[PDB]
Amino acid sequence: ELDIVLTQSQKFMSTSVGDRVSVTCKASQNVGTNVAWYQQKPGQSPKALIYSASYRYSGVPDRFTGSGSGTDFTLTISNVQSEDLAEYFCQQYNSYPLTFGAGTKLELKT
Amino acid sequence: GLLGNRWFYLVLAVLLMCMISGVQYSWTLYANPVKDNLGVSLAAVQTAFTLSQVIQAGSQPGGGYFVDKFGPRIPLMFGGAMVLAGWTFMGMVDSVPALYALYTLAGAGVGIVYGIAMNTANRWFPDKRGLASGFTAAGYGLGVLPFLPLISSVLKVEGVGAAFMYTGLIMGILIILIAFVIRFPGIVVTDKDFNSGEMLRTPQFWVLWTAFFSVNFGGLLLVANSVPYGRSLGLAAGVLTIGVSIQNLFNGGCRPFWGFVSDKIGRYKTMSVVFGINAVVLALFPTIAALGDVAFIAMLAIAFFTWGGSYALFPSTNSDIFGTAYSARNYGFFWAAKATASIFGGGLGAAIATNFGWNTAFLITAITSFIAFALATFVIPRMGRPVKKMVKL
Amino acid sequence: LEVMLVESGGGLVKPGGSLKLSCAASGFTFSNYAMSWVRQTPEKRLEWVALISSGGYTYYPDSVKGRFTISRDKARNILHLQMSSLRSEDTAMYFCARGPYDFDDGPPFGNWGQGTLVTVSAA
Repeated sequence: ELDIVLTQSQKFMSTSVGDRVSVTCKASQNVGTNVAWYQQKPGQSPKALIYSASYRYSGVPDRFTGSGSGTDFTLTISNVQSEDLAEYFCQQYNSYPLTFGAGTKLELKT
Repeated sequence: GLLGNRWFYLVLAVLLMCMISGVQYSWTLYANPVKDNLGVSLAAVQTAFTLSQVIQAGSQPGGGYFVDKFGPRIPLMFGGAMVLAGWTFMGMVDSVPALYALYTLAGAGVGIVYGIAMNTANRWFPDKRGLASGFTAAGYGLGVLPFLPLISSVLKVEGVGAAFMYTGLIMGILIILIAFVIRFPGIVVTDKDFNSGEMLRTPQFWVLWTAFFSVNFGGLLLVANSVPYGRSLGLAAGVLTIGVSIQNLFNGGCRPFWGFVSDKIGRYKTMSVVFGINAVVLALFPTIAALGDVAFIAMLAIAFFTWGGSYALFPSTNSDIFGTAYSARNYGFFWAAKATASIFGGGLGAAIATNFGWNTAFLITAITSFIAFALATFVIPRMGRPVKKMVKL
Repeated sequence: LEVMLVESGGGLVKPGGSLKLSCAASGFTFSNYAMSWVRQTPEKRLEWVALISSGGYTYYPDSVKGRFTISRDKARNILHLQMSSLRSEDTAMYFCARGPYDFDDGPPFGNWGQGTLVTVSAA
């Protein structure tokens, strides 16, 4: 199809405080390095985490990092904290239409 | 690959250009990390870059003097050592004035090596001066493009000091190793061979100087405003990356083409045609680029193709007009125009755009290109040959 | 200094009708920045709805193109989203976000507002 589709394999991911987690984003088409990562806390609108698939903003903690290119992207949360648990989406802005990921919710293991 | 073949020395000059291109075209990557250790972004790192660009106006003339007198070997060694000692430690300095001093040292070395490569190309190809100058200028334009992602990775992982150190060492060592090899075909002053001071008396020099300065001035704002205008239109990010790559590739590749074109027809006619097309394209750029991604990329390609050719048209013109023997000093005096243009180009493009509109900004760039076109078409051809006044023993 | 985005105009409206969402902006001019409307499905799925650029050029995805119209008021710094021919799929919460700076590289949605809810169903 003409529209690009970003698929996050993990609909649900369970982790513990202090560990390392990685949310993966697989694109149907090559989007280079024009990919962003957003974090949506349950009661608030999404907050921008990663732009250009490798760069975080000022005020974004050093725990979150981004890597990848082409069709494979990864958002790595090292030393996960309690507040880190929220929903993470990947968005490509390489070409129109702009598309979003399915969404990965991070919760503690039951 | 023997010594004495002209193309071997042309390849060596292109290699020197590719080795010194890192100082100018890698600066965007180092600007933010170097700033992070220091104070204000716009002040510290950008003034360091501006000083490194301005110092070339005095660096290249003296290096050209020493090249015309004592050959290119020792001056190229000195320029390579200067690039080494300046660019290597820019990541290990803790004070802003030290950064200024080291960046000026590196920029002066780069200016010297650029002048040396251009003079070697012009001397070894007197019949194809335009083509050799274009190849060397393209090598200076396209030098760092292959290794830009690699140096970005080095900056991301191993740090700023390590990246500066690696790049400075590689550049200095390679330039110095090339310095051992290059040589000139053979001083004999002739009637048409002008001294730098004697050149500074002719009106033709100043007409060409104003044309080159206007071209560089308009080009600074053209590069500064082209891609951000595409972002202001709302084009996709991939389209903007393609546009950046097209800008770089065409600004590089147009130089040997325009050099050959000037060889086939002439310096002044080629300058007039190229600058007129560039002025028209820059005047029509805001309107035509709105038509979409394809129009934006086509306008970028055509505009940069018509803008980049000056760096090949002017060296061959200088060698043809003001003599080959003293040509190295004279082309440094011509390089002073590009050095001077960098004084204002810091935030001038963005200022003009955000203040008076994108259309008026590109109209000003087109007016600069049209000044160059008018000088090339109506002013300079009517003067004829330089007169060589006030000669001294 | 701080960037503020206030969404308003959300409601409970019958399908096939009109609505107008307003986004009050503060701290930046609409000229040198781009603005976008993005809605989130009640199943927490995000769909980019509209994006108006620095110059005023508008982009819509084919799913919601033609029905919706994104515009702006530079004099009062308000981003307007006119909605018409409302469908059952249009039930979502809309947010207005500012895009990249004209001379800067960034994502199309740098800062987000609170968000306003638009529901078009049998209720």
